[PDB]
Amino acid sequence: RRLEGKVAIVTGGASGIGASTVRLFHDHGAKVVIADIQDDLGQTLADRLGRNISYTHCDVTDEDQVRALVDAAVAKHGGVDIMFSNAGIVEGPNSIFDVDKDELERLMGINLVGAFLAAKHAARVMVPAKKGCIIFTASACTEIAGIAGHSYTASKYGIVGLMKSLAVELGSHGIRANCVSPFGVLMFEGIMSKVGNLKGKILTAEDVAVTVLYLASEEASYVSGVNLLVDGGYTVVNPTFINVITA
Amino acid sequence: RRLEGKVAIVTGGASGIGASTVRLFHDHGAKVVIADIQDDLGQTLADRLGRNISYTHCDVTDEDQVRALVDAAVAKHGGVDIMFSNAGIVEGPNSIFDVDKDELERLMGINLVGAFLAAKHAARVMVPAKKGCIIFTASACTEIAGIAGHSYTASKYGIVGLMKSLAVELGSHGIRANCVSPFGVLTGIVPDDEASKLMFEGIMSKVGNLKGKILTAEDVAVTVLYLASEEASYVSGVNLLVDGGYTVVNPTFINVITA
Amino acid sequence: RRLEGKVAIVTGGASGIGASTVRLFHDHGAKVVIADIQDDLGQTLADRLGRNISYTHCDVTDEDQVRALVDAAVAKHGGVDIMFSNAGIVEGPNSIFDVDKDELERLMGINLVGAFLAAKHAARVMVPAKKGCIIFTASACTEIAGIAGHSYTASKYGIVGLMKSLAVELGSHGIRANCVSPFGVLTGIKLMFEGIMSKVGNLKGKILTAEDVAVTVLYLASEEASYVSGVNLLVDGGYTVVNPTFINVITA
Amino acid sequence: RRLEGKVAIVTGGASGIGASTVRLFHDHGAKVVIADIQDDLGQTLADRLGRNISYTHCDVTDEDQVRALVDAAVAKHGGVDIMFSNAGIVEGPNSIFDVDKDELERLMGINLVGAFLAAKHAARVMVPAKKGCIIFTASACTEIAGIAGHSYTASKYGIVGLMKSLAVELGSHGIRANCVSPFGVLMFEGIMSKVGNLKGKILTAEDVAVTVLYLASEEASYVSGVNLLVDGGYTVVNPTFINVITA
Ligand SMILES: NC(=O)c1ccc[n+]([C@@H]2O[C@H](COP(=O)([O-])OP(=O)(O)OC[C@H]3O[C@@H](n4cnc5c(N)ncnc54)[C@H](O)[C@@H]3O)[C@@H](O)[C@H]2O)c1
Ligand SMILES: [Cl-]
Ligand SMILES: [Cl-]
Repeated sequence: RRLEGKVAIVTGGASGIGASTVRLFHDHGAKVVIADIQDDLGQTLADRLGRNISYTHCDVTDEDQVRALVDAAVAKHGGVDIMFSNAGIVEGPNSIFDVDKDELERLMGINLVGAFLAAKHAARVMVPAKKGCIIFTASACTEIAGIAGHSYTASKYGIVGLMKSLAVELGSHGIRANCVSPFGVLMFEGIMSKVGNLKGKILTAEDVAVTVLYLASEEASYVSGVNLLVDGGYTVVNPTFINVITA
Repeated sequence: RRLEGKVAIVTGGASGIGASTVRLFHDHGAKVVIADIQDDLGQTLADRLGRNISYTHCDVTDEDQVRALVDAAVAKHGGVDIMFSNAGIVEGPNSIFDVDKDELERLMGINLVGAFLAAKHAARVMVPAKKGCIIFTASACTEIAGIAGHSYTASKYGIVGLMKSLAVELGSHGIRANCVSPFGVLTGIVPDDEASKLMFEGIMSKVGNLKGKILTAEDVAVTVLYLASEEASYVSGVNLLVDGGYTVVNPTFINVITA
Repeated sequence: RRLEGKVAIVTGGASGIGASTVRLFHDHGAKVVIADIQDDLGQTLADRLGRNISYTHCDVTDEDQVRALVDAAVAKHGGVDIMFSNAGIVEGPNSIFDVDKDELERLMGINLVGAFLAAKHAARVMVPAKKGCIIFTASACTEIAGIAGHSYTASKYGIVGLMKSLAVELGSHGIRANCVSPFGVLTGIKLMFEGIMSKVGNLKGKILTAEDVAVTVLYLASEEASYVSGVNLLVDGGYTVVNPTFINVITA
Repeated sequence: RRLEGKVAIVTGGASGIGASTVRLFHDHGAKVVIADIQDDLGQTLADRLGRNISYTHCDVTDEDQVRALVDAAVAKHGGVDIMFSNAGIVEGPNSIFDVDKDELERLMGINLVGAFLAAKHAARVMVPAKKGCIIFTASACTEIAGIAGHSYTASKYGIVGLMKSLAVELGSHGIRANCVSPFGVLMFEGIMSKVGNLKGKILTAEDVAVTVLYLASEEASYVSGVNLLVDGGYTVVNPTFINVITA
């Protein structure tokens, strides 16, 4: 009901948060182009959900695959309303001595260059429509340390800067750019229930997906430039002091 | 719908943003008690809105009125799910030479002390329930200067500090706390002249970064609905700006070089 | 001697951070008016330091006392170059059920209302001179929760907002306004406290004292920061940038 | 003389802000290794200044040169106290349609990958010394839009993220990590005087160097994790609104 008639591309959408966002976008009447490099998962999901969900293989590090992905969406569906640049790779907390220059440049290619390209070509076709919404997947590590590795946090910080620069530029054309910075997805929930600030609730892929839905829906028509954290308050506190003197 | 069976108290709900949230919360099936000091506006709206909408006069600077507001709401409905601490007064851009120690202490009492009290007694009844959501109305001036007066911006900065410390404290009980920072909504700030309205909105469209839509009270209401909905079940500690990116840009540099 | 010929007023300057900044400003050649309400401590410091240090009793809650403080500094010294609004009262981490409306309004008067007044009358004499620097004492609690109480946290946040609008307004007259946000709970803290320092401080091997915070104010007030305005400069050893819970549960 | 006996490496130190910091570091009694790829400027500068200023050519995108830059510096002077990771390239305000994947990757290598490497090998040799300070040159564009290009802005956000996670990790070894984010230093002064928020004063390289001196001095012994802006308040205001309502 909320996304009726809208066309959304979700890179990295064959699995996890992107797949949860694809299904929820499908439930709200959006035509969704699943983009990923896991072709069996992507094709299986796009067929199971039905006629308005297609799949397109797209390694986001190849600008030509990306340009073609958006161009196939405009030809097939008339245009692109939503670009959910979610394709990335994740590393947990590490040390600066664990950073390998080739691993670093690879992560930067998927995480930062991939977001750059997915934005450029979403912007390429959105600008003439004088409509459009771009949502990147950052990470809660954009507002606190100790929950991701050095290469990962820096790539996600760069997405936030890209998101704000796109919000100002594409704002003149009625186009919004936003981030969602989730906290903990990929025994594991027991560890999450111990570290979360907001106790009781566990963070799931749909939880992040319904937040992307908000940012992409007309309900957030005036939300732009925003890196919306979904962390249950994890990033606003350093409990070390309180633990040493109250526990 | 999204708020069905939930009980929300909305301070400042007799006009503007608070009233738009009352109507929207009402449309989504919540029991809503309008809390305000404009008694004609507040009472008439709650009666016209219907059965699930009550009114309670409450000057938020008076802790006894605030304690009573929540206590009678708990008696009427069993508990409080949502507290939208929205009551406030606004100052436009001014000079530090215009601040009068009384006008400042008055501004602080309504905006910041009211925010503390509305949260204190909302937590009083929410903590035992192990459930609840508290939402404060801050201001876009909490992330940029040049769009509000000194006392007003300082009160809203203090609301943000309060929101984040409540997010940590009440988080142990499954209770969420968040802010909304709107950017110039046509409201009880602006008088009722259609002229005074079209001019406020027209300049807001000029100064706005995101062109092609105007920001209204209902737009802010739908974000409060999001923040209070279970759809934001893991969103806490956040000051969500609704400004179309106004606070992320200083266009002076680019303007000077397009000569 | 970085403050040669400069005249600085330091509210709350009879003790702690304010006293360390008065001494350091004195060492750098500034004429300093100590402003406080601890008259025993306040007068003793201004006399012991020497000829360029006077004292002026001033409750920052009283606009007439503060208006006199600035007017006396102008009378004795020609003008005001630096206003260090340091006067405040402190709360550690607490619960919102511990907040008393009268105690809240008292803290707000000293911490926030006082900062406004010291700025209004510092601006009063700085603007016609088309120069001046106003520095507030905020707190590291302005960037993280859990290291100050609700009332204290909100008052220092309000100082940060006040500082930024003054930075915009007073910038047009060549006047800079900045905050310093120390890690107050850890400043100048026995083997109990030494154990707590190692556990809670992020930058290990070092300790924060009042003298350390004074030199950051010296930096912020000197000409070394001629283009530094609008800044909330933390002196916290990086405490506010990390939530170590996650790695802690998974390293055990 | 605040830096007596301290050893500083300054990448990008043959010109601009890096050269200004080299001279000031020289005046405060530091041994400085000028690191740059402008060999004529860099070698001439290191010779003019004297005994305590040497030169080392170093492309920061080449980890082997960077690993060598630190190792030759430790060999010559005993250790590295200050690492001023200043080497970078600049992009002005532009459009997302102007970003070319190869220019994007080139800028990213110099600005961000250089920052990772320069910190990694400074961290390599600082950690055993249980002392040390790393200072990155970020940018005012990390706190406001409209004053730099998309690729540059994202690279500088990434430096800030790197700095924050390094501040947490290397803090355990008594090592500090901070940024400096200057505004307009790289006809011209009239534009700066009318775009600046703090009127009456103009920002120069000498100004940024003394802020770097502060951050590198022991006067800042408990400052870590900070991105210190030197912008005269430019990033804290959007004056568009007040302009329209004043005349
Ligand atoms: N309208 C804008 O442009 C804008 C922009 C940013 C932030 N805000 C914030 O939105 C908040 C809500 O105000 P609004 O914009 O909806 O205008 P409004 O005047 O229409 O509504 C504010 C309500 O608070 C009530 N109020 C004043 N003092 C009170 C007290 N002691 N106790 C209880 N209620 C009291 C008023 O009666 C009013 O019904 C304000 O706190 C304001 O700071 C507004
Ligand atoms: Cl009324
Ligand atoms: Cl900002």
